[PDB]
This record gives sequence, C-alpha cells and structure tokens, in this order.
Amino acid sequence: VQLVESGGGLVQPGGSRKLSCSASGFAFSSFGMHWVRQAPEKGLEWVAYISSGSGTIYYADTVKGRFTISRDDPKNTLFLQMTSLRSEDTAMYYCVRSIYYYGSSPFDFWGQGTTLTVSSSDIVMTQATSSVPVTPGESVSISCRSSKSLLHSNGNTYLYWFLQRPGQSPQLLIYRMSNLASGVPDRFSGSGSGTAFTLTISRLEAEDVGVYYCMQHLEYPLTFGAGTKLEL
Amino acid sequence: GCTLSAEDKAAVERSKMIDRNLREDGEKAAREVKLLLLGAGESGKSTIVKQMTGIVETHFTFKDLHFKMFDVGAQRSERKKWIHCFEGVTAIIFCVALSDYDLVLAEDEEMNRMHESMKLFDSICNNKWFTDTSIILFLNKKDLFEEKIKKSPLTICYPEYAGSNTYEEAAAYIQCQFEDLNKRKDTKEIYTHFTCSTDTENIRFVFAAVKDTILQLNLKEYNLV
Amino acid sequence: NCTDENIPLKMHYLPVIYGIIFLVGFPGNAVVISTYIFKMRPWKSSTIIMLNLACTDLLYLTSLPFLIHYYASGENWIFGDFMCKFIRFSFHFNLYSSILFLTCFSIFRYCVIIHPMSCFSIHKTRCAVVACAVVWIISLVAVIPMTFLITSTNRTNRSACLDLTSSDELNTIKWYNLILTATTFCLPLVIVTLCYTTIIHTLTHGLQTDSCLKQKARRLTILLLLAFYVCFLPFHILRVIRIESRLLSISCSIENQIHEAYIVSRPLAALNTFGNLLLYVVVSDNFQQAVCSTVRCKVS
Amino acid sequence: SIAQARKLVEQLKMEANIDRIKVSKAAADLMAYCEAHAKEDPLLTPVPASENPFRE
Amino acid sequence: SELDQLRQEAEQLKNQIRDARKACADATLSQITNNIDPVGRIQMRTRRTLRGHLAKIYAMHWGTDSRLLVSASQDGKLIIWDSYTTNKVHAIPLRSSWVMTCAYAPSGNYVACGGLDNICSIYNLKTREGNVRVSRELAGHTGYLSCCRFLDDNQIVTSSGDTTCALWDIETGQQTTTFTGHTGDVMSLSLAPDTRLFVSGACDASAKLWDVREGMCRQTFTGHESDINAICFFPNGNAFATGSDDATCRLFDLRADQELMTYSHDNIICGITSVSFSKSGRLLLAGYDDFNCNVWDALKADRAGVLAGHDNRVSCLGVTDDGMAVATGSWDSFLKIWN
Ligand SMILES: CCCCC/C=C\C\C=C/C=C/C=C/[C@@H](SC[C@H](N)C(=O)O)[C@@H](O)CCCC(=O)O
Ligand SMILES: CC(C)CCC[C@@H](C)[C@H]1CC[C@H]2[C@@H]3CC=C4C[C@@H](O)CC[C@]4(C)[C@H]3CC[C@]12C
Repeated sequence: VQLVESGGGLVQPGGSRKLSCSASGFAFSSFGMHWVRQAPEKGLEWVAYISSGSGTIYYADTVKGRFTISRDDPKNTLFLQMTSLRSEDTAMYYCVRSIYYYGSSPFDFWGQGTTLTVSSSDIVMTQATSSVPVTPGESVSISCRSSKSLLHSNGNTYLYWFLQRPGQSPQLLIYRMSNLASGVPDRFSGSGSGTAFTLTISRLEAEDVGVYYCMQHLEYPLTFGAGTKLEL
Repeated sequence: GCTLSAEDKAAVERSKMIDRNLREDGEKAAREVKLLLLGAGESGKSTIVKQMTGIVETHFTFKDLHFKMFDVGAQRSERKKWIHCFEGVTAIIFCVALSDYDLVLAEDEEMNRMHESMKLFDSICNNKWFTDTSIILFLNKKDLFEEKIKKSPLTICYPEYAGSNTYEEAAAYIQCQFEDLNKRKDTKEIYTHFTCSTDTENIRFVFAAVKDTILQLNLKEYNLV
Repeated sequence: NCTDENIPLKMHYLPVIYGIIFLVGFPGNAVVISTYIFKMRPWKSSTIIMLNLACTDLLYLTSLPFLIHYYASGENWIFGDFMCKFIRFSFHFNLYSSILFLTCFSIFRYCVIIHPMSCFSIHKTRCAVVACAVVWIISLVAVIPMTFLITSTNRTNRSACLDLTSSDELNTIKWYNLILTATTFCLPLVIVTLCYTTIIHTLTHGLQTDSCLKQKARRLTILLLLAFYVCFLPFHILRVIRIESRLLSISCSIENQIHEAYIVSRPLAALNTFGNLLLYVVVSDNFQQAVCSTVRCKVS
Repeated sequence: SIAQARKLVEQLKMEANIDRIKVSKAAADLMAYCEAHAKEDPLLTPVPASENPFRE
Repeated sequence: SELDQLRQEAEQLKNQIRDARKACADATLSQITNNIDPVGRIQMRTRRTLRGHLAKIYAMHWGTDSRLLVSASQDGKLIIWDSYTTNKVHAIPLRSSWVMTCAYAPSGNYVACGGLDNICSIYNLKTREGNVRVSRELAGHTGYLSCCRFLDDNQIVTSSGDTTCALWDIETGQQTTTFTGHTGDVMSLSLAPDTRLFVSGACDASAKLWDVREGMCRQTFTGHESDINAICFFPNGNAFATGSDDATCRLFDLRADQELMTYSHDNIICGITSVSFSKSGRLLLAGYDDFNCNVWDALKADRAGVLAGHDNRVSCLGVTDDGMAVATGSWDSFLKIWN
C-alpha cells in the first residue's frame, strides 16, 4: 500500500497548479479519497473528498469555487486542480484513502504529502491542552471535547484519534471512539461519552512522542482538534 | 435518508454500486446457451467436443453466442441428489453409440449396452425437472455399425423384429425405438441427428436446434403462448 | 339548419354501454397493475410495456363518468369550461397512446421472434423505458393541438360539451383530423399488419410445425389482428365521412344516419380495452402462475 | 470380505458396550432445560417493539 | 466359512443392542410432557426481504454477531448481507457456479463455500487491499461437497458425496482426519455447541455421532425410511433433530441412545430440506418442498404455526445466536427475515 504525491513548488498569487496522488498496492477504485492539508506549523485541516465511483463530491468552505477534485481509475491516480491561489494556501497536502461499509475503518492510510508554498453550524472540536511533559513507563490521558453530540441514533459515536510522529504522516490509532486500528499496540485505549472523550496510554515506550489529533465524522465538514503534543 | 449519517450514506452508495454490477452481470449471463452432455459409458465425448473429477465445463463461441457445455460423466454419486441443479439448461445432448446393437457388457451378464442406454434416456426424458427442456439425440458410429449388419442381425437386441438387414432401415428402427420412449410427445419433441464425419454438420444441426428452442422460449416470454 | 332528432339514441344507449365498460374494466386494470407491481417485480422488458398499457387504459377509463353524467342527463355539462376540454383531450390522448403501445409491442415481438439470435438490446430492460417515453411524447405532441380546437358553449338552453366533428370552425378541424389519422393510425396499422403477417408465415414454416405452441401462437396472432382491425377501422372511417358530410350541401335524409353510425362506432374503440385485457394478459401463462401463486399463499 | 466383516463386528462391539440412561430421565432433562430458558426466547415470547432490532 | 461366523456374530451384536435399547424404554416423551401447557399459536411476519440473487439460493449462514449473514446462489455469487439495513457488504464471484454449501467463520474473518466441483474454497474477508480474495482451496474429496462448518480460523469439517467426512487443517491444506462408515451420500452435518463431537446424516437413512479428535463413530441412530437431508443439534447438546424425505422429523437422544419424538402430519407428503431450533429449544422450524416452513412444539409434538411467503422450494433456514429472528431462503431467489 503506497500513495505518492507530485506537484507543489513555488507559486505566485493568482496562479494555478495540479497536484497528483498515485496509488499502488490496493484496489484504488473501491476507496473514497480525501485531500487534507496542514499549514507550516498548524494542525490538520480537511480540504476535499471524492466518493468511490465519483458519485459524490464534497469541498470545504475555504476552497469551494476554487479547487476541483477528480480521479482516474484506470490509471490509479487522484488529481486536485487549484486555481486563484492565495498566500494562505501554502501547506503540505496528503491524499487519504477511506472505505465505508459495516465494520470498516476509514482514514486508515495517509500518503507522504507534498509541500506547496505561495509567495506573499460547524462542529467545534476543542483540545484544551498544548504540551504534556511526560516520562517513559507511565500512563497518559489525552482529552478532547466537542460542541455537539457525536453519538448518533444508531449507537455509533463518530470520533477518530490520529497520531503524528515528528517528520512523518499521521497514522490512525482509534476509530469510532473505541475501536483500535490494526497494527496498533494494545496500550492505546479510547473511551468517553456523547461530548467528552479520553485516549489513554498505559505504558510509554519512548516512541509514542508526537502530536495527537481528534477528528469528528458525524457531518461531512470535517473538523480536527488543535492537537496535543507529548514530549519527554 | 433524512436521519442517515455520512458513513451510512456511503454504505448505501456502495450497496447501490454492487447492485448495478450484479444487474449488469445477470443481464450479460441471461443471453447464453447452456448445454448438458449425457450418455452411457464411452460413446463419444471428445469427438463431440468441437472448439468452433467433478464437473467439466467447456466454453466456446460459434458466431456471436456464448456456448457453455457441462459434462458430468465423472460424477459417481447419486444422480437424483444434484440433477435438479441443471433444471433450466437450454438443451440436453444425449449421445448413443449405434455399434452397441450386438455387443453386451461383460461386467454383468445379459446386460446389453443398448438396453442399458435406453433406461438412462427413459429416466432423463421423463423427469420432473426436464418436462420442457429440449433434447437432442446423437446417434454416433453410424459407419462402423453399418457394416456390422452383414453378420449379426438386429434380433440380438430386439428379437421381436423383422425387416431388411440394411443400414437405411435398421438404423431407422432404432431411431423410432428411442423416440417412442417419450411420453410427452406434445409440448416437447426430440431432434435426432445421425453423426457424420464431415465435422461441420454437427455444429450446424446443434445451432438449428438451439435456434428453434430459443424461438419457442421467446414465444412464451412475450405472451404469444 | 338540421335537427338533432337522434338525441333519444344518445339518451339511453351511450350511458349504459359506457357504464358497463367502466364498471367491469376498472377493477380488472387495477388488479392487473397490482399483480405486476407485487408478484412480478423482476419486471422484464415486456412487463414494462404491459404495465404502461394498463396504466393508460386506467387513465382512459377514468374519464368515463364525466361523459356518463353528460349523456345520462342528456345535456348540461356542469363541470366547467376547462374540464370539458381536458376530458375530451384525455380521451383521445389515451386512445392514441394505447394504439402506439400496441404497435411498439408488435415491433418488439417481431424483433424477438424473427431474429431470435441477432438482437440482444431488445432484451435489455432499458430499451423498453426509452420506447415508452417516446410513445408518451409522440402522443402528447399529437393530441395537444386538439385542446384549442374544441368548441364549448351554451345555447341559452344547455351547456353542450361538443367533440371535434360537431365543433364549429371547419376547414381547420378537417386538415388536422386528416393529418392525425394518416400519422397516428394509418402508419401503425400498416406496421402492425406487416409485423404480424411475417410472424404467422414464419410460424407456419421452419422446423417442428407440429408443436402445440406454434398453433396457439398463430391463432392468437390472428385474433389480435382481427381485434385491432375491427376496433379501430370503423371509428376513423366514419369520423372522416362525418367531417366531410358536415362541409357540403347534402341533405339531412342521411346526415342523421351518418351521425348515428359515428355514435355507434365510438363504443367499439371503447371495447378495444376489453379486447386488450382478454388477449394480452389473461392468455399469458405468467399472469396465471402469478395469480395462482398469490391465491395459494393466501390459502396456506 | 474377511476384513470387511471383522471391522464391522469390532465396530458393533464398540457401539454395544455403552452406558444408557432411562428414557424418563432424558425427557425430564429436556423439559427442565426448556423450562429454565423460557423467558430468554424472543421467538417463543415476542419482545416489545421498542427493543426489537427488526422494526420498520 | 469364517464370513458366516462373522455375520452371525454381527447379527447377535445387533440383537443385543436392540434388547439393550428396548429395556431402557419405560416411559415416552409425550407421556411425561402430557400435562404441560401448550405454546398456543405462533404468529410471525416478514420484516426484511433481501433481493439481488438471480438464481436459486442454495445455502445461507448467520454470523456470530447476529447482524451479518452470507448466502450462496447458483449464479456464481456469494453475497454478504447486513440484515438491519438490507445493505450489501460484499459480493464474491465464485470460480465454479455450482455452489451448494455455505459457512461463516465464528470470528467473522473467513467464509467457505463448495459444491459440485469437489473442492472447498475459503475466502479471506479482512485484507489490506480492500478486496475479498481466495485464501485456501482444499481438495481431496471424490464427490460433491454438501456441507462445511468452521471450528476455528484454522480448522474446518466437511461432508461430501463419497460417503465420507473430513477434518481439514486450513493452513497446510491437508486432510487431518477422515471419518468413514456411511454407506450412502452424506447430506448434512452439525457440530456440538462445545465443538467436540458432531452428528452426520446421510442417504442410508441413518445418522452417526463422531468424536472429532479420535475420528471414531460412537453411536448410530436409525428409524427414518428415506434419505436424511437436514440435521440440527439441540441447544443443550444432549439431543438432535433429523429431517428426511418421508415427510417426518425425528428427535434422538444421545444418552438414551434411541428415538424420543416424531413430528409428522397426515397432510404433509413432501420432503424436508432444513431443520433448526429456537434459543430455548422449545420450537423446531422445518422447511418443506411445498414452499412452506412449519413450527413444531418440540415437547408436545403439535403444529404451532406456518411461515408462507415463498413462491418456490424452501432450501435453507437459520436462527440467530440471540434468537431474535429467523432467516429463510428459497429457490425463488429471495431471503426473508421473520420474528
Ligand atoms: C410519423 C409519426 C408516427 C409515430 C408512431 C409510429 C410508431 C410508434 C412506435 C415506435 C418507435 C419504436 C422504436 C424502437 C427503437 S427505440 C428504443 C431506444 N431508442 C433504444 O434502443 O435505446 C429500438 O428499440 C428498436 C431497434 C431494434 C434493434 O436494434 O434491435
Ligand atoms: C396523464 C399523464 C400524467 C400520463 C403520464 C404517465 C405517468 C403518470 C406514468 C404512467 C405509467 C408510468 C411508468 C410505469 C413504469 C415504468 C417503468 C419503470 O422502470 C420506470 C418508470 C416507468 C417508465 C413509469 C414512468 C411514469 C409513467 C409513464
């Protein structure tokens, strides 16, 4: 499973560009795709989404009317065409795969994003922490809060916990507030209620340092928390 | 869709795509010609195979149709436990060797091979599942049988018989004997062909019989009958 | 002018026949539609055409009680000025749509029988929908001009909702009627005849003519042709002669007979609904199997 | 034939020497099991529509 | 000769077995349960209808979570359904379209199928590529596969038409054990709740109890007059039910080693395709060739209710683990959920 991004570079304001994401090692046509950008030193920010079969397309309010998302399935590639770029669009962009059926885990793989630099109602997720000085071998508890109720009428609480190590793309840890992703150690656990959520790490192994993000998937304008940093 | 969440909507869309694929596959497979091969012992199966353990499938295209051919000669289990799986085939091709009119089975005494082949035809033709399925009867080894009449008459098979000992009439007597076993002469009939070595008339006759079967199947579907 | 002394004939003959036709033909179409929706949900290509024909027959029969009351009282159409035009439009719209649906079914049968191997798009369930849409569009286009050519007025005695033949402004109804007939009846009649004579000829030849299926199919085809001809020729013919006779210096010694012939001719075009129900639904084996299946399910 | 018969005889001998239980005790045990779980059978005793997963 | 002595000894052993079984029958099940209250009338209606199969549905199986199920049709399709929302989760195309059996792994990671190709195919559902692919292909039977059941992620038990049953290690694809002794095509099998024994029903009008690890036949039960098509194990694990072609169902007890109850009616003359038990074991559901399913009081042997919504032969049925619904498939290419 690999996603490789091409494009980026210096762009003058008002210009245009086309970012590409080439997929290999999995059934590309069966996965919905997302473009997610992160500012130089900010948190993650959802940008766009295209469904499997190109039947449904969603954009963020900041890029609506300016960006276009498309996919070529025979060539196994995903395109993001950007026009009228402003100076606030400088960020690193990732293409993310996600499949939706009963019991699936969306957002389970992130490509190594590409950097772009430009020359000079909505659920609010609060992560009211910035740095937690920690020592190895002791439990930690990260907390996230939402301005709405993420619990649906079908009993599913749509909250996702991601971890970003320094110099790496974010990886999925917890989906739907309780389900541990494949390949994740048993130390990480998720719990909470309709509004307040907690991620617990039992015993650190001096590798879990990084930034933890909480994201909601109840409604398609997707919101990420500010992020919590774990340093030793 | 008023209360469905984002993931529920995505799952519904995936199910819709699956349904579309299933419909396409079904409509592609509906216009196909499926034939079931049957016979007693070794009476010609590879020779009948013309590319123009378990169950053996053969796929071939003649002009623009897709022909599937199922051979179940290797299945040694009880026939009544799976014979309903083939209820709906376009045609049943029954192969019979004309050379078995004088040679009997050595495994079991007094068990003539032609008599042992008529019982299988009687079972298959008058079946609860094949009441309407078309049956194509092939009579192979016509030439080799033709020269055998000079020594052993047809009385070896049917003692209650009297007629000219030539191919042109002894073969027709067997033609009638196999055809009278049908007890549903109306709304069902048998297309019988004498196999030839020209290698081309067999597929032409099979095509004609299949075309006539499909015409009568279309008559029922479009309310004319 | 000329006296309408044949109003007793309209008084006690048209309402009785129309009411009988409506009474026995409404529940039949409803039952057929319900059976198609429930017990035959796979909806093969021919089932779509049959459902469309049943729906247009129900729409046709819906407009019967209005004329039933119009003729039962003799006169005094009290449903309004727009309602008369709408009803007279709907009657002809449904009639010609049924004609076109029969023609489309005959073409489909010809394609599926004469060429059982060299036509595969017909069996697709997406061709029938397109054909039905085109039939509806043609019917709407052909019947829309008649709405503004229908005369509706009161003679300070009764409000007479008149039809095309008895309507005023001749020399405009005549040419529109001629074009409408020659386009939407004369051509489909020839198409149906050519498609069914070939079917009969290929059924009487070929291979295995002794089958019970072929004889039944040929007899049913003859019955279909006879029903179509009998139900649809006299109506149009007598319409043409009536329209022409109203535009001449002929006397009323035979004008009343012409008008009465037209009046008698219309209920045959009504009765073709019964013909369709008998010869297109009941005779089919699939419908009998479906009704037997639901009856057995109710029993058990 | 010799082995065909000897193996059958040995199998019958193995099957014969078993410990059996009176039929009354078997019926009593089946009845007791059916009674002890009577309230945990949704099909036998239908549940209210509030807690039925297959409501429409 | 020695064969005469051996057959005489076999007849003596059969007589001894018959005497031992006869001496144990002092009271019947009906007499013991004569004064218990009846269940009344069982009324159940269809809640869901699953459409998408274009041919006869031959087998189905429920998941452990009682929400997902699998079904196989003879159009080369294995469809996985989410019954709550009717949505389709997976559709697997089979290499051979003559499928006749289904199995769902208790963990939910694997499915198994097989039929007229004398091969059991095992498909892996959880992959990193997002598609269901063939994980294993067990071969070695010389007859059509009629039933298969998982024991865990690495052990399966199959029965087929060569009068033998097999226990397969999936990882190496080898026949770990072979169970022999039936004189006719083996048509059904059923595992014990603790997964240490299993019962098998064949066409020789007899059922056999097998120990999984030892591979030896413990008991043989007779009484039917035709081929046995279905077999189901009682929730307690000390009895089982059998359905055959003579239009009767029968109940057998392991410890009593004989027959207990017979379920038959004068108006039923068709064969029985499937049998299943309710959660408490008081109701027995049997599908018939006359397009119906019948519910029987397992204790009083009385007819309780009928399920009639199928236009063709009912071929398979199954009750969920929590007993909240029953799924029924049929040759009319539809599945229905009832409760
Ligand atoms: C002068 C105006 C008088 C109008 C009244 C006359 C006649 C009414 C009737 C019919 C037009 C019937 C049309 C069939 C067409 S339309 C369906 C659709 N276009 C599609 O194929 O996608 C095809 O289905 C036949 C092609 C055969 C084949 O290729 O196998
Ligand atoms: C007087 C006006 C409203 C008449 C218009 C007819 C409308 C109301 C109805 C009558 C019968 C209907 C059709 C019946 C069956 C089918 C096949 C289905 O697969 C697609 C829709 C389609 C094609 C329907 C479209 C709508 C339809 C044409």
